[PDB]
Amino acid sequence: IVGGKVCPKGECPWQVLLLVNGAQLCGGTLINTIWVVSAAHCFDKIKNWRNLIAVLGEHDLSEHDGDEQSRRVAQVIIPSTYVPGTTNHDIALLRLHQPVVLTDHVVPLCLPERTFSERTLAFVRFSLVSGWGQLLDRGATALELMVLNVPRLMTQDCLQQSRSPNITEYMFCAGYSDGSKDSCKGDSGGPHATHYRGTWYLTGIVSWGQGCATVGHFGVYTRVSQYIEWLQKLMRSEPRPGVLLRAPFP
Amino acid sequence: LICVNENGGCEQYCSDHTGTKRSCRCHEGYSLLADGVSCTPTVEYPCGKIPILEKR
Ligand SMILES: [Ca+2]
Repeated sequence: IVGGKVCPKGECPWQVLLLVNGAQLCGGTLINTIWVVSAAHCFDKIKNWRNLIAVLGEHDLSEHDGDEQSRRVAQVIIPSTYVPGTTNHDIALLRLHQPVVLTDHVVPLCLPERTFSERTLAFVRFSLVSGWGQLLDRGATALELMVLNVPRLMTQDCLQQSRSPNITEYMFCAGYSDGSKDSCKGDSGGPHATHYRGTWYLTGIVSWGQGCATVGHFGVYTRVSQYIEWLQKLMRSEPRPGVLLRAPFP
Repeated sequence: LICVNENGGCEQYCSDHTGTKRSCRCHEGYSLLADGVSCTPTVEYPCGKIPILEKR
């Protein structure tokens, strides 16, 4: 996260850290005790799926304070329409091997209904994005979880202001074009969360952009509203052998 | 009331029904109050709320 602030411990309790062989991979969002939403592109280069771990309750990577809960990832589910190496359909649904325990520091974010998300949440201007990603373009990553408030643009306005991959109906733009504030590498998979009448909802996933905080460009986020029905159906289904599952989309 | 305007007045989810009828609904872990629009938690850790801020 570029130009944000430290998220006070416990104020981003749905944030997930994904690790492979102990190294930081990506972010994610807890939406129930065994389900995490992340970005499909985070998994393009995984060789052995047994080395993938999700951490909930994390805040400061330099210390163990006892609020952290680690789980093996049992399934990574990606839409059939996602093509490795590209940007469209950048979403993954992860099933944890065992549930996390909800606590003051571990709480799921609400996955909204599609209509509510499209008719109401889509018009809330500002939303929060978070992660342990790079604090600058070409810079070191964060030791403490960072958070940033970003405004959402209609895609017509994003294209008119941006001065390359297309912005599809499965994406939206958010942030600032003046080079000051953006999500970055290492934040991929993390939540774009929107507050509405006292409750926070998942509206986006950190996906891609041109460098980070590049003048004339905005961050691009997966438009989660397009995937609600897809996600809900998968969460109602029985697990299948083999970590990686490609599931038909729509 | 219609769900595309002002979310039908609902705190969370809104369904349009045949006639001038509207029904609000809530996410799992919440129940709808008798006002027909407000949602209140029914569990210790409902989704989308931040415990340390709800305690203050
Ligand atoms: Ca820690």
